[PDB]
Amino acid sequence: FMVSLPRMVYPQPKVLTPCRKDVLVVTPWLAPIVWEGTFNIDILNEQFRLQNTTIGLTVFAIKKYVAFLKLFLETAEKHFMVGHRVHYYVFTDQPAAVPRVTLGTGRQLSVLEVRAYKRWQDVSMRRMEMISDFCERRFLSEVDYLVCVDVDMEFRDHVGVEILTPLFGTLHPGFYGSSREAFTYERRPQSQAYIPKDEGDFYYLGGFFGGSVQEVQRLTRACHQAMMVDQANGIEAVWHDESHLNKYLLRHKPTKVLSPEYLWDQQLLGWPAVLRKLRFTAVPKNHQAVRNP
Ligand SMILES: O=c1ccn([C@@H]2O[C@H](COP(=O)(O)OP(=O)(O)O)[C@@H](O)[C@H]2O)c(=O)[nH]1
Ligand SMILES: OC[C@H]1O[C@@H](O)[C@H](O)[C@@H](O)[C@H]1O
Ligand SMILES: OC[C@H]1O[C@@H](O)[C@H](O)[C@@H](O)[C@H]1O
Ligand SMILES: [Mn+2]
Repeated sequence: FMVSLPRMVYPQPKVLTPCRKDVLVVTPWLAPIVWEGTFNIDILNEQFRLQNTTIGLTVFAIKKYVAFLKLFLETAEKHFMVGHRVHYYVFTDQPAAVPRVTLGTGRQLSVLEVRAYKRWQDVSMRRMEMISDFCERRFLSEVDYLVCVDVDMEFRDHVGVEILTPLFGTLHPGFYGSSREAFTYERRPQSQAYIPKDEGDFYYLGGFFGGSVQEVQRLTRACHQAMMVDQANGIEAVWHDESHLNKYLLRHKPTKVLSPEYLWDQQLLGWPAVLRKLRFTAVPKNHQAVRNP
């Protein structure tokens, strides 16, 4: 049950004036595409605070990637869901390496110890199993929504309740202007992740997705099961869990899509005029050095 909103004074939405004319702000299945200028965060904050919403944020910091946690968490404190209840879940093979970050009121952090796999591919792919294992009791009792992100990142601007919905993905910043045949979906029919050249709405990122706990448990269980079928068939998808996530979101359309505001790489892609804000961005790193002992 939802109580009434209070009286609020804010600018009138004008029907014959779009918020953004330069971008698609709604998918063909009527899911909002979240860009700056499309939402009044005061109305959304009211709606979600009246529900006492709790948001879980999952982040994996395995092996050398524990070095990214200090900046990730300190910037999360400045920018992620401030004013709302937040539960961080840090999955790591090194609990003693998790930095002591000071948190705002109504925010908590739990450290979940997990095993480390040797190959970066497996570390990244096995997040789906691990998230689904933890949905299956812990998340269901503790949070309303789960946001599942890469750790090699920092928040630079607001990331708030505008993203929350039963199921969301995020447009990969390398592909948002690309035609679908250029998307790097898995193209081998022998893989569970296979998408034909004439299918596909968007190219979503493996590094930022989420939803209600029920929908995120569905997605992560389905992706884990599909990866297991591929492993048994001796095939590993071209972009690993990202490829499986794209297949899942093609067949189970998300109820919001985040614009590339929400996962950008300024070093590789700069700051185009269509991005009014860069909210969550890649930390530069050396793949070969950071992924291997
Ligand atoms: O040795 C590793 C490799 C990967 N990851 C986790 O897997 C995510 C995806 O890997 P990565 O960020 O290397 O992929 P990229 O964004 O560089 O393509 C990382 O953010 C970490 O959460 C990890 O913790 N340790
Ligand atoms: O083509 C898909 C790939 O795009 C690259 O830019 C990115 O580094 C990869 O992680 C993967 O998403
Ligand atoms: O190579 C697979 C990786 O691709 C990246 O683009 C994505 O942000 C990571 O989360 C992981 O899915
Ligand atoms: Mn990453």
